[PDB]
Amino acid sequence: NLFYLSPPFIFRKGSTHITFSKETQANRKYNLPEPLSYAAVGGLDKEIESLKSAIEIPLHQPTLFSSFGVSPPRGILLHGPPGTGKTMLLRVVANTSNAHVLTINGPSIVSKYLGETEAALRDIFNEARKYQPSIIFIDEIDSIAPNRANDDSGEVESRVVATLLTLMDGMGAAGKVVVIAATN
Amino acid sequence: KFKLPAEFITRPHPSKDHGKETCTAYIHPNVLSSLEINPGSFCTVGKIGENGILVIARAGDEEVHPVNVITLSTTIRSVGNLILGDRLELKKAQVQPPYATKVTVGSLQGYNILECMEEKVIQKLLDDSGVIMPGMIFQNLKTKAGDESIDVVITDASDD
Ligand SMILES: Nc1ncnc2c1ncn2[C@@H]1O[C@H](COP(=O)(O)OP(=O)(O)OP(O)(O)=S)[C@@H](O)[C@H]1O
Repeated sequence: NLFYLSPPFIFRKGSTHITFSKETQANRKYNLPEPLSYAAVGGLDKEIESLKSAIEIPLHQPTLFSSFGVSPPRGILLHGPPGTGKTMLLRVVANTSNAHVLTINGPSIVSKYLGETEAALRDIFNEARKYQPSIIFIDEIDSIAPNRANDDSGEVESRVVATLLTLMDGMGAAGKVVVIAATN
Repeated sequence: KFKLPAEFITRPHPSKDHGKETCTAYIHPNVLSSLEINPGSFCTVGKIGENGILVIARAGDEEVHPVNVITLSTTIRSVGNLILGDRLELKKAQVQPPYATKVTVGSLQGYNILECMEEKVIQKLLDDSGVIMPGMIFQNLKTKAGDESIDVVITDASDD
């Protein structure tokens, strides 16, 4: 029983009492990490649909830009007031779109100091392209790439740009990712 | 111990482009030895992070050519939009491209290729090229009149 997510059992035909049920989910006492769905984040319909368009175009129909040739919209910035549901929407895109999700960028990174973090970051975007259509989320893009008010910078802002300039490759070849930022 | 440069520098190929030297980008022989690359062999040339392009390895003069410099005939630089000073990434190829069965050949300005130039000279250029990917250009082509410059781009090639 140790470390099992839910109590497992071995099926053996004939000896088991199979029973039907109308229940759409498993026994609540299993305390399962239940999926997250658009039936929960509803209340932002039009932007949900626009998000679905922004997942259609780079995942399903990258080929349909090789014709018409023009550079595709392969960077998304989902901004809004704090607590409005941005992180929940990003989470529903992650679980209800069947792309491979490249790991969350986050405010945290090895050292949080220039030079050291520059390679540790590029690795996340190097992981992109190789996998079948993916989605790399860069949530809290104000904490990873701040404004550079007068001189506040490591190197991270220009490092993000220089890497995004290669992440934007696609739809001629390696059109297998889109980046979604979130911000307050 | 000789150190192989990570990135090579594109530069003109003083030799003409009309010859059999379309994809035979001369490479400094020291690099050819240091990378287990045989003469007259195919290898991948491309800008950092980009998908590779096919070139044929031919040995050049040690004294004239510095180590970094890689010389490309102006027909193949136009394949992958290789402008001068574009840093490259030499790697060893492993698959020989199969032969060709059909090629659709384009032009700069839509001039009737049948009416302006002979098929024989075009076939000569194409055969002497050897390996043809879609995207090069054959420039400074003398026409029947001898006073017209029409450049042979190649739109596509299909294998049946
Ligand atoms: N349908 C809904 N629409 C919006 N918010 C909802 C909804 N249902 C529940 N909430 C909750 O509202 C909270 C919104 O939090 P977040 O999505 O993290 O806020 P946010 O917009 O991402 O703000 P931050 O500052 O950027 S972390 C979550 O706990 C949601 O589960």
